[PDB]
Amino acid sequence: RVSSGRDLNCVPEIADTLGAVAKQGFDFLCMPVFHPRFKREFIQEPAKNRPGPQTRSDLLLSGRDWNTLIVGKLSPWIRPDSKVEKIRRNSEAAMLQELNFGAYLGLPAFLLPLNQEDNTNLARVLTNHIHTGHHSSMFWMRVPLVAPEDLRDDIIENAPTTHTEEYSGEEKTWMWWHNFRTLCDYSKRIAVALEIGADLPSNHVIDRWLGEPIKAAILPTSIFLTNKKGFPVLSKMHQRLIFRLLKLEVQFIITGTNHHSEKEFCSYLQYLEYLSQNRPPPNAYELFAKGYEDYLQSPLQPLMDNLESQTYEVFEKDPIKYSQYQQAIYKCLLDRVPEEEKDTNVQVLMVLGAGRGPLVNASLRAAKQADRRIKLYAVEKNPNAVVTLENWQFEEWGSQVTVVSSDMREWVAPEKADIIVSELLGSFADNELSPECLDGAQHFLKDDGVSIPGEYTSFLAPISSSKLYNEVRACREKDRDPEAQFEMPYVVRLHNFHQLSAPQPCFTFSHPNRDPMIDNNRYCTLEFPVEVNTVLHGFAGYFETVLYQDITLSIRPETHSPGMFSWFPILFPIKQPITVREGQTICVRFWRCSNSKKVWYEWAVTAPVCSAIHNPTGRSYTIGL
Amino acid sequence: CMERQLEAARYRSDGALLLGASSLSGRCWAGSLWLFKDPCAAPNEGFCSAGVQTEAGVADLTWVGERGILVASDSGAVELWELDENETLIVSKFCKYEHDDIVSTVSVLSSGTQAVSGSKDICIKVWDLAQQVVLSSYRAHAAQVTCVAASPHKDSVFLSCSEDNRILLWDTRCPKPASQIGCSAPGYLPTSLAWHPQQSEVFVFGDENGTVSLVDTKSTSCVLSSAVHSQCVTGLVFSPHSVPFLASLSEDCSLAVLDSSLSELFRSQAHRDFVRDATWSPLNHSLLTTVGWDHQVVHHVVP
Ligand SMILES: Cc1cc(NC(=O)C(=O)N2C[C@@H](C)CC[C@@H]2c2ccc3scnc3c2)cnc1N
Ligand SMILES: CSC[C@H]1O[C@@H](n2cnc3c(N)ncnc32)[C@H](O)[C@@H]1O
Ligand SMILES: [Cl-]
Ligand SMILES: [Cl-]
Ligand SMILES: [Cl-]
Ligand SMILES: [Cl-]
Ligand SMILES: [Cl-]
Ligand SMILES: [Cl-]
Repeated sequence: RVSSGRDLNCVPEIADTLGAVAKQGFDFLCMPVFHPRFKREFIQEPAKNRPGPQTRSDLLLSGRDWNTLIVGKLSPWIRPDSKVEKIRRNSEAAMLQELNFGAYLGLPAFLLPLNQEDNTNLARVLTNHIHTGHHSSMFWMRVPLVAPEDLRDDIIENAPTTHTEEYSGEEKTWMWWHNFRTLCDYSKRIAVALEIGADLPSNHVIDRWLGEPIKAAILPTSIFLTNKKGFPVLSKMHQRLIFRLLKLEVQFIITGTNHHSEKEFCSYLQYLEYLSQNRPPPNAYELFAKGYEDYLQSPLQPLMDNLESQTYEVFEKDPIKYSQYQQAIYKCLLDRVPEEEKDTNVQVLMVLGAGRGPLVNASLRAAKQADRRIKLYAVEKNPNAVVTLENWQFEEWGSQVTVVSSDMREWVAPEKADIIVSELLGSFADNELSPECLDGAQHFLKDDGVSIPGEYTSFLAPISSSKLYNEVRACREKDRDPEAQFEMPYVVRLHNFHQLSAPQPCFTFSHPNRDPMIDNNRYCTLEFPVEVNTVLHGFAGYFETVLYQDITLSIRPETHSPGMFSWFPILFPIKQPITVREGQTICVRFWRCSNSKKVWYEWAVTAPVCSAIHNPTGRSYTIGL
Repeated sequence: CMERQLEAARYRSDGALLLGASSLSGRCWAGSLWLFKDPCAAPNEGFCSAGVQTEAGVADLTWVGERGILVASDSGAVELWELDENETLIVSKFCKYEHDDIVSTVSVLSSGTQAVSGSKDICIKVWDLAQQVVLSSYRAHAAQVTCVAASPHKDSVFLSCSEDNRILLWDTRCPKPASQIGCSAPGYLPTSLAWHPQQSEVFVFGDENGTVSLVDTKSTSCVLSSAVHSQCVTGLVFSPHSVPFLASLSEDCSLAVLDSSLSELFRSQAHRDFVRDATWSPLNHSLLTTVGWDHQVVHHVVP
């Protein structure tokens, strides 16, 4: 169920207040750490020398309570970007005082408002405070989904609400946040508290906040409608937004007074709980994937490195994937061996990269399903996995399966293969060097031999995620190029991001590749039409593969294989975010480069502005042959 | 006991002093209402006529006739306090939570049966003090409402100013009741509003820069202004005099009494914290009483 918080601007005494919101069922309380009306002077006498105390004592709650249950709020009179110098200098001193008192109490979060365009001085003070001792505390920037100026009632006679459409103008609230977080240099301690009004804007205004670090969603009591019974509820469009935020796994803050006087105040919260609780449980895939959401991992290199036993275990725990491989082989055997030849003709079947032999078992099931004879070879260069195969071979399989412990490009086969079955695909299809491996194994494939898969294609889509951009930025290591983290791909269950255009195909490979002049190097130019204002942070990578004829695997979102979690998407980031406004086309260039020892990718944005060429000479990232 | 920060100070027709107070620091952030038939005895608790504790602090206060006390609470409630038959007690008549943030300003309309409140929730509401309900709720402003001031004689007309830098004249007989005024260019934010007691269509507004301005709604022009205070002008109150004096309150911790041309006649540095409210004695029109966060009740003598 939901992790909820209460927002109050009136706390007569903290102990009774915190106890009350606890009974209501709130997990934390947002409150002022100084009385909101208690304006303080720091320069001009005599107000300067006001007798203390300046606020309530830290002894009123336990250290646990301050660390867990209390979220600080900046006093509303503090205006660091005032046009009046006196108010600026005083608000600067006031802001530091309240922030420093929050740090003193060890609060897990502190709320600061963005409710105008110019928050440059606010940013300067916050950035200075952030860079004064390494702390854990979060800063929730309170940003309205719609500016109060654009939400006001049309009741001013000589200043009417502009009924004319302004696409960029209706996104102004996002630009307030973007400018602020840019000034503060994408600090990981600065997140968004998105405040939602009674009237929701256009979808493009909401979609602007996809990929943004939203930690809180503020729901005023105003926006809640009333049913026949009298309980508070939300509109179908408001419910839609809650379900989008429940996926992002944000904390919900209730603000404003009780207007539904007849019923208890907990009713507001009980409704949010009802929404979240009445949702399809995760069950298969969803829960395993939920833990990995936006978790950056280095792509596996099963050729260069020997995979651990538990890495093969997760590969093996994908029944849909091996159901398909079985069906692909099942179909192929019926095509190659006529019914009358079933007892005479025995097909030579070679599993190239057998691991612990799930494809070996898939081959045996397919054979007796198809009612055809097969002679199995299990080729695996990982000698630790060969232990698993040879124990399988002695105990269960027998002579039928022949386990070969070597590289498929090196192995001298005693006979040629009718079918070769491989699993050498990464999240970007060819990023584990399936092409080079199957190319080297192609000599012991029969003149009319079949490769499973026979084809695979990589797909790229430009994405916006300030969240993921910041996670890549945090992967800076000592004893290497400070920007190396931006010049290498990551395998990540992409969650908090925004697809800016439909995925297009990048690189395709066919097997067998009978071409005399075999060159696995590639250069691909993709034109991505963008119909939204956004910021480009990288390119999401997927793949499709033809196992045999119509039997296919895909992690392409649009055509994704149902209930298959062997592969998460790949992410190709860029050093500098690129502004892309409505209508503009994103042009990305992708190279697949190689020498005798290494294979790598280079990539560059060429429109609407040029980026640097990423990973030149594979300096940051290489895939070992 | 009483709280340090004196917020409100208003004289009744019979010359009794009504004080509003808040605790803005310490353990408990509450409020209290006090009546003083002896105004010189104030602010001493032991020598008061009547006193009561409120759940939260009072941000603004006003009389409702002779026995009524309307309160702008931190809680977001507008609450009306009835005075005892014998004026020994102050009892709550209603407490309605209709604002979503602190109620910053209240003002009784000409009739005396209806009131208008301004809040940090950006909304202005019109109240029926008989039915104890909100007749109208307006979201005209784009930022927190600083001051609302009912016209002396017109029950459908009132002023409002906010941190969206708007000064709105209201007429609730129009389908679009708000009308934007102010000086030619976007000046410094308006902080205080006072209608002229005799001259209809004429009011004065103070800004956060310490300037007091005289404005005419008929001319809708910035006819006159003066740099009175060195900090934000938090209050403006006209005297009952035939040719009325204008008392201006500021966070510079000074009182300043001004003529019709906004020239400095009198000034007091008596307060050592912010000067919150000011009220003229109806018994002695020359006597002016101010209160501040220094817990002082200073009785001035204006020439
Ligand atoms: C069958 C197969 C499968 C894959 N699939 C993947 O690599 C993959 O997407 N994931 C993500 C998740 C499902 C856990 C396993 C694995 C992974 C990735 C990165 C690292 S870094 C340390 N552990 C790991 C695990 C790739 N190649 C082949 N051949
Ligand atoms: C099931 S993940 C792919 C498997 O193929 C194996 N593999 C990768 N490249 C080769 C190769 N050239 N020869 C043999 N096995 C390989 C890896 O060790 C892993 O077990
Ligand atoms: Cl302090
Ligand atoms: Cl929290
Ligand atoms: Cl975006
Ligand atoms: Cl394909
Ligand atoms: Cl290609
Ligand atoms: Cl090209």
